[PDB]
Amino acid sequence: SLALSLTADQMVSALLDAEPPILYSEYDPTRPFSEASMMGLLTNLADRELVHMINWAKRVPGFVDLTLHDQVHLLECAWLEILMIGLVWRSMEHPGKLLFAPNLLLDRNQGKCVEGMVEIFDMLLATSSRFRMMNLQGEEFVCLKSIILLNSGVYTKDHIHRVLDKITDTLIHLMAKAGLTLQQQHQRLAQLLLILSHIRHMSNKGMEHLYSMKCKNVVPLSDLLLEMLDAHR
Amino acid sequence: SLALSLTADQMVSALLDAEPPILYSEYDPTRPFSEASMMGLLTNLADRELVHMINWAKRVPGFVDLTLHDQVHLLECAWLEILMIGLVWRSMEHPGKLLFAPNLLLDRNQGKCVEGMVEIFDMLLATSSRFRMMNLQGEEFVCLKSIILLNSGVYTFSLEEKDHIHRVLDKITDTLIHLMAKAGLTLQQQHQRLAQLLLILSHIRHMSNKGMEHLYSMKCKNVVPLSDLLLEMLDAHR
Amino acid sequence: KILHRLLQD
Amino acid sequence: HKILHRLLQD
Ligand SMILES: COC(=O)CC1CCC(=C(c2ccc(O)cc2)c2ccc(O)cc2)CC1
Ligand SMILES: COC(=O)CC1CCC(=C(c2ccc(O)cc2)c2ccc(O)cc2)CC1
Repeated sequence: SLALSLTADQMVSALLDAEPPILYSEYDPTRPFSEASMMGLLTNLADRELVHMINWAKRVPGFVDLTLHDQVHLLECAWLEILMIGLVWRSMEHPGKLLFAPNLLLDRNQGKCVEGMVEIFDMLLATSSRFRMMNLQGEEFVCLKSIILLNSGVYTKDHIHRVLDKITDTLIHLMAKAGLTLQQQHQRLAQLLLILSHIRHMSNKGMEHLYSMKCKNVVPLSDLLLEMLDAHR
Repeated sequence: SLALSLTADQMVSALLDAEPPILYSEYDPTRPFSEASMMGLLTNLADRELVHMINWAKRVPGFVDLTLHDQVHLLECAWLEILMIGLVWRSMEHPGKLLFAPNLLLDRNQGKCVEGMVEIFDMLLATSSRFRMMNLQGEEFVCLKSIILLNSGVYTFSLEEKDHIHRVLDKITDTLIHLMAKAGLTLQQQHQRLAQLLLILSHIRHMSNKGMEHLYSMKCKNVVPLSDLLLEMLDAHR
Repeated sequence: KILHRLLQD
Repeated sequence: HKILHRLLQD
């Protein structure tokens, strides 16, 4: 596997260069405020984002080395986590706001349209605020997102764990360059990875709410999104 | 706070001494297992474990410093996580089996009694096998379990009570590294092992959520009597 | 709130 | 099969 020969800087540059673009939402409406309208915009945005994620995943060092079916499993398992940490990352420089798209900036009041959305919004905003106070860097973000991809579905494998250790080495290397002490390095590393437990929690809770939407047949989600959904049951 | 002034070794001994006992289950090997009896045994067991967990949480450094309302929140949030990591810890030296109790040793074949249970069981088994391969130490386990208690519900609360929790969490991280350094691990090995342990917590969270929604479903399916304490813990996740 | 009671004492 | 299958090898 080529991914293990990579240096820390080679790992960073590979992840940064593989970053998906920031997509736009459908322009105009009435500035949502209906259950079908908002969930429609989010579903449309997420569906287009998934296409870029799949190509982003293929560029994550070590992901190509896995079996196709193993690639499917990891993506099916982590896709909402990856979407959320991206949303949370974009929403960093916008306190109290969730930047789904540059033309779609939401607060918790706009989540009252959908039942259970305010709860998830508050958790997402809390994560973004956590990222902000930690002053999360982009180099750290792309490592966290790659970790989510490889880790979330590994227990549902020697190669993956080897790559996971590689990303850990990269994270430490990033913090060492930032002038962090040895104590500050393992502390920040722990702080970052503990947030992943919450991203998992938000994804699980957020997933369930996508189920009830599918059963209510309120929003026409794509067949791709439906297949990513069925895999979690 | 006293927790912030605790040394690494003082932290370990404190967590070790606060360890809850391994409770036995009501189990009759003679009696035939049904998809309501076996769930009843686990429910009866978990309910009694909850009482020890609550008193265990009191002895976790920094936990008593928190407001009573936040103590409730943290436990309501992580109770199944803590039960599961305990279960996984006990089941480490029993490959392909889950030690719910010293007299209750289950495998995947007997998890088929309940629907959806076999997926949870396989995830628990995998987590146990993961701990076994890592050769997880008791001193590391009690650190991880205490991390779950403090971390799992910290982002679902100008209280400023969150800062104290993060300060304690950092102290526990210092403790883990101190343990690995004493085990002869190199600096790279320390950070790697630390990362490996904390990533497992993400999976334990996943198992808890999946386990929680399966507890909430059979609550509506009156086949199993959930205890009054357990019902209130379930209501918290809504 | 049973959890609340047991936490007090 | 899956749409995800197609998109992973394109
Ligand atoms: C009950 O309401 C909630 O849970 C809100 C929750 C918000 C986040 C989320 C989604 C989402 C929404 C609809 C879908 O079909 C697919 C993905 C999302 C969308 C874009 C993005 O970049 C990241 C995530 C899921 C929904
Ligand atoms: C539906 O099938 C399942 O998901 C199985 C799952 C197994 C583990 C679990 C439980 C559990 C089971 C029933 C309850 O009412 C409370 C706790 C548990 C019990 C004790 C313990 O020390 C750790 C965990 C939850 C159930």
